[PDB]
Amino acid sequence: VPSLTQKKFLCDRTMWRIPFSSNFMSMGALTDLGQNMLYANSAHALDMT
Amino acid sequence: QAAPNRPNYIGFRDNFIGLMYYNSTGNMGVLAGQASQLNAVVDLQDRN
Amino acid sequence: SKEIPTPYMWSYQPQMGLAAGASQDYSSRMNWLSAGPHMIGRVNGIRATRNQILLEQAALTSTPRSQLNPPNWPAAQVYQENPAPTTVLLPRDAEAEVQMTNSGAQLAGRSSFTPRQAYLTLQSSSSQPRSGGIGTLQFVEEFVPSVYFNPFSGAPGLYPDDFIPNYDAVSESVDGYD
Repeated sequence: VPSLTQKKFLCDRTMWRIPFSSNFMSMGALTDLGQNMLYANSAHALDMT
Repeated sequence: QAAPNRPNYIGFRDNFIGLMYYNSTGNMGVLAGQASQLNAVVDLQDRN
Repeated sequence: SKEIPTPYMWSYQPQMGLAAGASQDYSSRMNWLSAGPHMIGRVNGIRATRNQILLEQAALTSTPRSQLNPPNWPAAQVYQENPAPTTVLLPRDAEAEVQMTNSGAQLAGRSSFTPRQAYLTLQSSSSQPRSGGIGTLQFVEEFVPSVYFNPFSGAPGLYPDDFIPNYDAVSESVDGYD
């Protein structure tokens, strides 16, 4: 029978992570980006969809 | 025709995730010195 | 009223370069009600050191102005882009080409016909420098966290009135239609 594939992925028992580091990499507990003045010495609103 | 009931293993809950009413501003704990109106646990209502 | 006050952070609008709104430090603050007068005497003082740091880094980084969030930064205090004179090496001798093409039959599918070649160094920056609005790398330089060493203690007039987000400094009025 002519067939079309179907793909799905499971990541159960885990939580998606998007680290604040500029390179997305664990360079330390205190992220570099989350410590620059721009996000530290200036309030910022945030919107996510 | 009969069959067999399913199987529910009701049991206590892993790590006791519950018996202790953990983070909840309405029912908090205390670890303060006896002679001190203070506390040592504030437990805001967002922490798992 | 108070005195070691908790600095008023400045918000940004990635839109028009001028800043937007302002508010006391909404989040970053300790919770000392579980403390006694041995570290509630040190949190008070760590915050004072924070205030002094903010003052110094404000008077050392900012460019002294007369209105907290100016409605239109003048064209001399906004970081301008000064690129380098672009130099194009004009890749041919126009006279030489035109001459030979007219002469002989060269249809010409450095140069061999003539060893002449000249750059055309141009100007690269702009005609009229930018005027209104500063970039992010200037926001974190101009609007350092502002410390308000006393609350709204005065007549309506004297009151940092560039803090309320809904201010139209052009007309000294709160906008509407909301």
